[PDB]
Amino acid sequence: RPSFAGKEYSLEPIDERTPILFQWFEARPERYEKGEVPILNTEHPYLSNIINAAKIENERIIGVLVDGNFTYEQKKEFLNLENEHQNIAIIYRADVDFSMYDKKLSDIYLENIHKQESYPASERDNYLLGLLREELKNIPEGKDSLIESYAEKREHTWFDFFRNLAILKAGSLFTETGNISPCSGCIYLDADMIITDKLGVLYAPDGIAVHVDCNGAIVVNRSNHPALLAGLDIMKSKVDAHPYYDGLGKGIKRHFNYSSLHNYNAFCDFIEEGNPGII
Repeated sequence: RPSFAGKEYSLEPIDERTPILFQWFEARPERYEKGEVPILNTEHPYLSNIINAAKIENERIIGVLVDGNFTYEQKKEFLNLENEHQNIAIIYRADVDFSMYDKKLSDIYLENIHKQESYPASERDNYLLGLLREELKNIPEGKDSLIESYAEKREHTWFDFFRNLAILKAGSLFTETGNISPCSGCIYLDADMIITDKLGVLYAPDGIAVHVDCNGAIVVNRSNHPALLAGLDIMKSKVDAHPYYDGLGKGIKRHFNYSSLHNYNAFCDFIEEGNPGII
């Protein structure tokens, strides 16, 4: 049985019923010519990979979590794609309930402000405290929300933050639209990946495996997997908190009790996600 940091874990299976999830967060949808689904499809055949995956895995649902200021015409191009390939679900980030994961931005800053203020004045770190208080004061009115603050960003931490939250939701991300249980896992794939014939059943230590760093893939055997909740917990306590490096990497590392005493190549070997069907 799989083991790491001295502790043993079961190799949990991920059903052939498990949905597959892609993500496309588009900061300039107005660059796409009229009549095209606003997913990059050049050199980078992301829209083709997604369509191909839904072709191959005919017994699964292939979701694409999308976000960006898409026009009426682009939204109708999405519905046309759903109507062609009838196992592709286009899920808009703004229609998803993420409320169970949120936390006020002010409480994250306040908890860190209080932590720094509790050191004796000779060690206090007043420059950091000045940076923290300025961030607390500049929280926009009515947007005192960890999730809302990432919803309005438009660079790659926008994508990264909601990738983590989508995999937390896993099966429940699909069922809360309109087969799959809210408690089932998901297979998250980067859009640059090509499936070459079906995946079958997957196996993951403690129900999670990843092909990512700390061509990505994350697989979980259930929603609200504890290794992703560990990363959420860092997003809720650490002001800097990068969604990828902290919300994904450090979280999964902390869940498995990884430390500087361990070998990253051993950890990687232990958590790795590989399949011969995925190029």
